[PDB]
Amino acid sequence: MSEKKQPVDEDNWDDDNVEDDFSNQLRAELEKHGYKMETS
Amino acid sequence: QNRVAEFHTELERLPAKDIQTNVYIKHPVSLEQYLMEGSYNKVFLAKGNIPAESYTFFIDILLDTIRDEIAGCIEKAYEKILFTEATRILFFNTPKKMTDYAKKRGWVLGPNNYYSFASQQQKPEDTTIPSTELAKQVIEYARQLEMIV
Amino acid sequence: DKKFHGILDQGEGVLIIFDEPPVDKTYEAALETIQNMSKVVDSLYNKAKKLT
Amino acid sequence: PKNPDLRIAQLRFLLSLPEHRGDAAVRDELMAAVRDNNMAPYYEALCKSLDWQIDVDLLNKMKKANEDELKRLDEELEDAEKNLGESEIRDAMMAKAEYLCRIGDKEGALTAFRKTYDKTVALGHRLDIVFYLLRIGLFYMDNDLITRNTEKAKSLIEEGGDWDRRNRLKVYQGLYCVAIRDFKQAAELFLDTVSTFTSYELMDYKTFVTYTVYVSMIALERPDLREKVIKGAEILEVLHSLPAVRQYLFSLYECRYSVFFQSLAVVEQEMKKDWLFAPHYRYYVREMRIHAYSQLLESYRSLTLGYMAEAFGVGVEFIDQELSRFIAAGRLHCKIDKVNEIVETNRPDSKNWQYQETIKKGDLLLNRVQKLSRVINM
Amino acid sequence: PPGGGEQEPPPPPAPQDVEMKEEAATGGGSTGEADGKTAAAAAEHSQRELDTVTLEDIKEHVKQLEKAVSGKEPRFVLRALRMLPSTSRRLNHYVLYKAVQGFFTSNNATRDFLLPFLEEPMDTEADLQFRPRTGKAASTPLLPEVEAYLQLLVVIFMMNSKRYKEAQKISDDLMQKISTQNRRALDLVAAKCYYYHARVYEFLDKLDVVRSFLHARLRTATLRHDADGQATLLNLLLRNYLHYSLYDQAEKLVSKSVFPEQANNNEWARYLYYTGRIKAIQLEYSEARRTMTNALRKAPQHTAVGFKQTVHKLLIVVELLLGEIPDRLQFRQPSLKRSLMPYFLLTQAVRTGNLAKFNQVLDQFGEKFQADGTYTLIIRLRHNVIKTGVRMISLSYSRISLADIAQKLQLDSPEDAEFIVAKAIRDGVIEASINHEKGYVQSKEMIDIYSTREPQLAFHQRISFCLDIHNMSVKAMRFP
Amino acid sequence: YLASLIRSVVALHNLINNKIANRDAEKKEG
Repeated sequence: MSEKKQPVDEDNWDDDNVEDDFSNQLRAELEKHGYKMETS
Repeated sequence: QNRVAEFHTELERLPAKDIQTNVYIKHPVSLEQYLMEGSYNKVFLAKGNIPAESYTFFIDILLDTIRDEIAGCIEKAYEKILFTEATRILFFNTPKKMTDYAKKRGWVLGPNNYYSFASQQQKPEDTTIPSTELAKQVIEYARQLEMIV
Repeated sequence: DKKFHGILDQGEGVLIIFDEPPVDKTYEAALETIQNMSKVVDSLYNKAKKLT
Repeated sequence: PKNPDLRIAQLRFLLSLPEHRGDAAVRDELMAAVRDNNMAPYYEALCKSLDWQIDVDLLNKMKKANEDELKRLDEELEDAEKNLGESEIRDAMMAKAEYLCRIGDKEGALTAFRKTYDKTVALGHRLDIVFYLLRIGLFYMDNDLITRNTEKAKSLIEEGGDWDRRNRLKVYQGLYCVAIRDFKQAAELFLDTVSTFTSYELMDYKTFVTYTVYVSMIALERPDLREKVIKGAEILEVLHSLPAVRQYLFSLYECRYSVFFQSLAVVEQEMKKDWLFAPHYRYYVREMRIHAYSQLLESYRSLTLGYMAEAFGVGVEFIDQELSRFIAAGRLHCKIDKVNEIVETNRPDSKNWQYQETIKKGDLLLNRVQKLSRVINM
Repeated sequence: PPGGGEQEPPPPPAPQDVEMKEEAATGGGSTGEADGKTAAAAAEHSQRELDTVTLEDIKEHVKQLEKAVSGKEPRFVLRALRMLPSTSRRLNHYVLYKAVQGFFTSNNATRDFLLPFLEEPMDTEADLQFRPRTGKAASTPLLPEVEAYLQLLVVIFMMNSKRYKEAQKISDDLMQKISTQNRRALDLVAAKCYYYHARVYEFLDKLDVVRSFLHARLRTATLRHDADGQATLLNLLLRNYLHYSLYDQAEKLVSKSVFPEQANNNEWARYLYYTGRIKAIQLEYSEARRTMTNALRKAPQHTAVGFKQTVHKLLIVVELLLGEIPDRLQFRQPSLKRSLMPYFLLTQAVRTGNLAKFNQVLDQFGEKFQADGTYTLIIRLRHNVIKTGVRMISLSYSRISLADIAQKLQLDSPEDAEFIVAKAIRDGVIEASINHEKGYVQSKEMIDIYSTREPQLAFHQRISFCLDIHNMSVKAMRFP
Repeated sequence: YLASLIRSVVALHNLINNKIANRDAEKKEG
């Protein structure tokens, strides 16, 4: 049923739920997340 | 004159003159972009730059309908300030504009202290008010169960 | 560990004791019928797709 | 052979993507590759590792001699002796097929597999071929091989023979760990842990215990986690050996959160040396942190985050920025606060949770009967 | 000819048989319901209309030589069916000519003699009572007349042959359609002609003459009564004015014809697409994004069609004009690969506080924005670049100081950050309040009377909708 | 949610059961 408005139209397998929440925030999770303790 | 919905639908008939050239049209759409985010002061600092003719008979109205809106925000429950806040927020170390908003608005200078009262209402409630119309709605429930066979 | 009906505060250092309503049995069995109603409509649309 | 074979696929990955991890993996792989006459599948690895070395021609005449020794064996066998099925032609021609998994690439092995599957009637020998496809499909992580032969295992084979399927109960959910099903299916059927002989069908036991205990604390927190992994007995033997894993468990259950993160950072760093690794490392830690936050914000309705400044770790602003990302994430049902500095929570009630479910299930079925009423009646 | 000429006998004869029996069963059954049971909505009218969209456009484009569709024009060149002997003699002509065209080569029109082979169909004692037969079997050769795609001197033959049909269409409207009401067919006949008549007036000068006709055409529709007539002609009239890049939208704001009231699940889905774009350009974002959501979830039943990807295209923009965004590329296509990369990377820069990337990818992907017709995002989404974070903060925090939100929005000034918060609460972005006594910005109160007072104001619609399903079930029940 | 849904779905059964019995008796009349 053409409606005359058509004409144009784990690899990343569940990626966008992870990516919309956290993007690139030092994902090794140790260098700041586990290494706060030099401040105290 | 606050036709902001009529403003953006007016901009459809301009194909590419807004970006390439045409500072006559580029200046009010840069002006409306300054009204977008938070930037009141860039409007009033671009006041001293019109590349066109004087535009003064519109921008006197345009800024007056800005001033009363911020006045409409400060005529709420924000109780008391001094003239220096009316210098910072509104504008203008002393002209007769402090006389202008003493007579148009309230803002009586007390012991070096302004006064703006509480514009908050009482909110009269009963919350059993729809007792008639809820009794109406259940009637056409059974009226549409029976009677139409 | 649900040995208790309570809650704590750190802003006041305060233990508070309350109760709960057991009368969820209406609303529990309410939406479980929707699961039965979901399956029949999936069955009917399958029957209606089989023949016009 | 194929019985310790999955250690190779670890050293393929561990050498490749961390180039800094390239000291001792190459030292015991290339000597292991010139062992066992491994000749076909390492040319890709020889492109990514060190350049070239001419023992290739020396092992090519060795791989041709063992090919020709078995070539003249089974052509004379098929031309003289004429009993077939699971007979001498069968196990000689699978010895070609075992040769092409042990030495060759998959292509000669798979066409020998699909030829020898069409010949046999004993389903145990049929299922052993399907055991061989599932393992070589686990080497090269071919997602189209594994969807076929698992359906061969469930439907087409296992209506008969019994208790060799528990080998596949370790495999169906080992494939769920390499997918994103790190949540419930993998924890459900790793729960039967009584298969200990470190075989090809039971590839390792002590790492299998670490695998079934990492995935377990996401399926269930306290709908009785403690019976299956804490009150469980044979699981408790082998985690009494491993000191860090039991410390990683009891930090979560006995609610010591400061030592819990010291264990959790070791787990994430130890997670890095895995070959089914791509969905783990970003997704595991971020789920376990909000896992521990949900039970900590439970039992309280007024927490000051200065109490979380020392009973939790350190870093007042660090808790502040991580709660702010989680509350904005649509999770971690509370409300963080400034200068009062009191994390206030909110939860639904009986009425509020039962209305939020019926408002969604009602609209889904209402939209469903919008379409159904209009498919009929023109 | 030994390669392809020997594969010339297989394409005619089964399309000479089963494609011929299509309109033979359609023309017979439409006549059967036009005579008795004059409420003829439930027939193969609908499925042939679904076929004339889908099947017979790709069943044949050319007239399919060795006389499959080439024979259709000398077959139907001689149609009287006037009296009972003139029916039975033409029933013999249905026997003889289909035998000749099944055997030998009849009068092959060479793509330009199709219009004189549309004269004697209109001539040769053709009837007015068989007005479905005239209306369908004239419009159905117009699709080989348009989808030949050569577009040279057949374009004026397009223009002539439609006005041939439309003169019969208007005269049927003037000459009193007794108990058939071809409008159920003539609506999409008026669509299918005016899809390509709009193309013709894109290949030539403007189509406001169509709108002057279509205003009078919408006038005679629904003044009689509506049977899909107001629904089809309104989306046709709305599309040109939306296609013109002139002012054109306050014309649609005052268009008070907003009741098609039923659309068979297909007109209503695209009608909500057009009016969702209209309410988006006059900056009412809340009502727009929910009826754009309603248009996307109503008729998606296709296979990677594109206008579904176009309503999905505009829906993410207005949600970036109010902050939230879901997973978009989870239904990726061989053509969505082209159209996912700008918009997914657009909201990538919106969620972060980066504007240099936002201006870079405007410059990088502005020409793709030219093809989508969405220039206006750069002037109106830079508003929400600063307003997304203050929506995110005020949802996270509960009672915040304005001195700390300045560094959190990295504005480096608390004095104007009052005004950004003032503008967002003015626009109703967040419902929160400000304490202008010592610098507090506190959020709303707890979960309110939502458990008690609200839910009957959702329950009243669900009673009324479900019993109307029970009412529409019972009324349309018994045809025998 | 109980009385408006089920009453509608039961009468929806009477549609398909009639629309089947309509045309399958119609196509077997000839």
